[PDB]
Amino acid sequence: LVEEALRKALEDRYLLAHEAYAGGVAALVVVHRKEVDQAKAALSRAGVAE
Amino acid sequence: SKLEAILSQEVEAEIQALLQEAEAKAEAVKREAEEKAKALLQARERALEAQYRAALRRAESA
Amino acid sequence: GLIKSLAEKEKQLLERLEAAKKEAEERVKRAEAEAKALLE
Repeated sequence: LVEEALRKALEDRYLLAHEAYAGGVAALVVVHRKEVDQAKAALSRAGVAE
Repeated sequence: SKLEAILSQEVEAEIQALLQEAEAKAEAVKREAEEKAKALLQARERALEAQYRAALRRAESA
Repeated sequence: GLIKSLAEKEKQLLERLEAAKKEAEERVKRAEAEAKALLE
């Protein structure tokens, strides 16, 4: 859900990474400082948040 | 990748604005000087020339 | 995770932008020299 949201908003100009460690998987979205607004907006839809 | 392409182009158009911006502000300074001096060399030409004709006048009258 | 790579790209670019600005303002310090000289 986060990936699909990210893809539509950002295009593919972001780095989406995840690894498990117990307690879910820690995930990161990386964007340029210019893409920030869009990147966060993608997250708002997904329902996961900072 | 595509991430770095956009970052390059973003930075590069800013480069194009810094360089021209400094240059024109340098040229305008350069060109200010040319005017500044010209009006001065004229101004001291004027004053001395009249004070020349008029000076000789006072002599002529003497 | 590429990550490291693109977070280097933002450094290189910044120091290229930086470098443009510096030599740019040098040109201004250059026009300052002539501006005194041409009057002197």
